[PDB]
Amino acid sequence: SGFRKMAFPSGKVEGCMVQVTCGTTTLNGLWLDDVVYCPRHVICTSEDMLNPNYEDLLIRKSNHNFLVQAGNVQLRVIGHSMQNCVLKFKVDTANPKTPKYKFVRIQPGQTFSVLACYNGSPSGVYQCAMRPNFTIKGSFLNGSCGSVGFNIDYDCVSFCYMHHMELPTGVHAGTDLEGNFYGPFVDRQTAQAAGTDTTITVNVLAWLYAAVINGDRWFLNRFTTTLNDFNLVAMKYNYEPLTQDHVDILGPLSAQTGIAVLDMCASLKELLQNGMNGRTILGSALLEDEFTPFDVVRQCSGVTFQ
Amino acid sequence: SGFRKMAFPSGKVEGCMVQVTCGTTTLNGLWLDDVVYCPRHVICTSEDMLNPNYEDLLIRKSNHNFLVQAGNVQLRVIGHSMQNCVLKFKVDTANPKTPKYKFVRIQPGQTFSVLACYNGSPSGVYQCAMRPNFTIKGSFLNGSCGSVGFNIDYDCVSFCYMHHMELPTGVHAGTDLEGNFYGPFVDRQTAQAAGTDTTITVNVLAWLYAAVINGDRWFLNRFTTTLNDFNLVAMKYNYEPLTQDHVDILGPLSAQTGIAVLDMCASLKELLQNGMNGRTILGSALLEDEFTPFDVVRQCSGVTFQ
Repeated sequence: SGFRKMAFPSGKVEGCMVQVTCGTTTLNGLWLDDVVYCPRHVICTSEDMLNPNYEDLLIRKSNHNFLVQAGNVQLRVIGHSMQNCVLKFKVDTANPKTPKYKFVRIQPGQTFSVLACYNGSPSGVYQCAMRPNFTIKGSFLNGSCGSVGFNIDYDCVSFCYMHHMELPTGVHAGTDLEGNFYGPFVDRQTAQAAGTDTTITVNVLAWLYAAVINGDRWFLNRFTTTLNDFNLVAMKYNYEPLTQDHVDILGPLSAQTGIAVLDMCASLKELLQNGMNGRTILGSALLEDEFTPFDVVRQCSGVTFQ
Repeated sequence: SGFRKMAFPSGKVEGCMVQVTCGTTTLNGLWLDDVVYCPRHVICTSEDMLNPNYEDLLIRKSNHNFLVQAGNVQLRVIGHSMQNCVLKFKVDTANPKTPKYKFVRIQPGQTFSVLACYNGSPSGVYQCAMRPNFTIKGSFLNGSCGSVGFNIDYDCVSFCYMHHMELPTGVHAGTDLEGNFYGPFVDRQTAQAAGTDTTITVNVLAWLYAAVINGDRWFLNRFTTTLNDFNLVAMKYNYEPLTQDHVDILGPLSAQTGIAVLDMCASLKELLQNGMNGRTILGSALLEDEFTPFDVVRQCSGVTFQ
């Protein structure tokens, strides 16, 4: 038993991290088959990022201006192209560590693991969520750009995130592996508005179910509610609205615990209106929204990968 | 910027996890050079666990009574031996994936990454602390035994923990890689008492320094205290005593932030008696004690490994 914020094992991703250098700028790239992917602002100086013309900056660059290093190995660059906000390098050698992989654009509220990297070398792994306003609250210092987020299904790595930007507010923004930003952000050093950040309601409910499975039950109440009644409360507390698709996803947890989804919504409603009275749930004094219903099921059945 | 509970990259350890079966009981083992390590209770049935005589139970067994699977390949056991509470299996093949490694017995309050495993396959990775009462609060379902905890220093994996036991209270207990239990626990399915758990004070202070570095400063004040009066308040709230060794450890964080250790303790003293109201620190409503001072420095300067 017990419940932890768990990341996927990162071995398959470590073998794809490389260092990309262009002039004075070095950041992380992703080496799969014979292509290397990296944020396009590798071609920028600090002064360029205030207002970069990426097409005009890239035209000054040839294949040999890009230094791609995998461990101690130099890769030979034999072609380059810009796809949205990522650069793709055709190299001499296919990565022999290439796992089975897919590229995926995830939805707000989904979770993924982040392998934070500096100079092509892994530093740490953690789990996090795509917020409803398409930012993530990560841990990224200077040089972490090009670090990637992923999920794993058995033997297949689903890449869903490449880090590009810290916003002046301190939250983080990036792209999918086709180089399209999540959200309205651009790769430019300017003030950029993220939306109001709301709480991922279906995830909070999944974690309440996890709590009941682990013996933590003080918040279960004598009330029920309706979807429309709950959503009126949800809107007041900046919770995302709950839909029947969400109720359906929670089905298996409902069946295991014997607690109907609308009954657990009434417990959540009462927690939103009355607070937690200084009490804790699964060791947390706040309502946690970084576990998907799938995350909760995985942890409570012990699903592996290798 | 940003601050997260990061685990070490787990690739070096994933390549050492095997599956060990003995009759009806399967758990995880660690394959280093030509040896597989695993908990000795793999030779127990559920009934045996109530009162095992391990020497007698092991004598009933021979080198071929053991069943070691690595991925799909079967390993050939040519020998076995019992070192304290671990079994040492001599196999035919040295693990070609053996990393540079060390066995280490850690101290209470130190932290490590756990690779949670089932049937020899990694499921997830998370960071945790050895509590002052020598338990850990992990996420361990049936079959996770033999999962290991580790740290990484550049290129050398320091193995410090192997999971053995879930206590009746739902916390976890295990050994070092020589098979000596942390704490007063034994590999027998009985009621077992763990000490009163205290909060790791030096870690809470480290995390407050992390919060300042990251722009969260509201809890600061121009009060003070000496070491001796802080400790009067410290327990009274079940906090571990602070020693000069601890003040010395926090020196570099003190120098980076311009906040004297004793002044940070005076901020903690104030926090313990009035709470945090509805206010948070680094997104948390409680005081966090699973970051060591070394953890904070690692994350804030971006130390890599590869």
